[PDB]
Amino acid sequence: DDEEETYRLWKIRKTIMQLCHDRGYLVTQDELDQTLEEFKAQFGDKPSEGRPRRTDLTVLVAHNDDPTDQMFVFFPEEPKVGIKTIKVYCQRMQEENITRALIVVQQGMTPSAKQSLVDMAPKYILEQFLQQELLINITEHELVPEHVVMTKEEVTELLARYKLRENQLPRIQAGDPVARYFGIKRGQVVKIIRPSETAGRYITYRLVQ
DNA sequence: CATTCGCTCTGCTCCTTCTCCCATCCTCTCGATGGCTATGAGATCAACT
Repeated sequence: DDEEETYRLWKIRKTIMQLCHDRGYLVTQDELDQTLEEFKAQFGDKPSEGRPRRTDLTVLVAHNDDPTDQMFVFFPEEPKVGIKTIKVYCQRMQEENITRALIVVQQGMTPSAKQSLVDMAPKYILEQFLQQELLINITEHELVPEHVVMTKEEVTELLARYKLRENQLPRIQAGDPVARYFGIKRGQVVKIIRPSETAGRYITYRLVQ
């Protein structure tokens, strides 16, 4: 029971570190490859005993390109997170001056909390993940090809090369599992590199909608 | 002043409802559809002078 919850927490942490590394936040190799017994050593083996508390699991990371661009990962203790908890995180983000955070929720989020993530979105970007959808890194699955988020300059070069408008690219939904993983917003473009049985390799581009 | 209570507002199911669609081309035969009589008033303007 605690042997199950500690395994879940470890897997979720591993996936979150992989996600942060793929978003380009500075993540050490040691924490990226931390084993289950090392997790038990650092945080504990009886989360029902409060060892760890899920408040202990919180992560803070900084971007490789700018040490002031920082992101939290929060693991709320309550199963169904309400607006009180979002307000607590908003306060903590305001005082630490952190604009991005991921909120990992065990069972869900209340309608009011969902709307509160929308209504603060320009200044503080809060994202919801279920813990279930973090128990496996979907980008390691064999059906999912390599996704690379493009820079604005690279999109301008793309559109200038093929002489096309953004609306002529094929789309990806902002709610797509992989778009959510990379955290890409409307109007960004993701380069996709996939093998092909007739050319050898093929690149395609999707505009987020 | 820490509840506590009551009241408004989503949003998640489970119906009922309703609207849409159902291979291509070609030949033949057969049935069915298949619509007053007549006398008056009376307005028009084509057309004679």
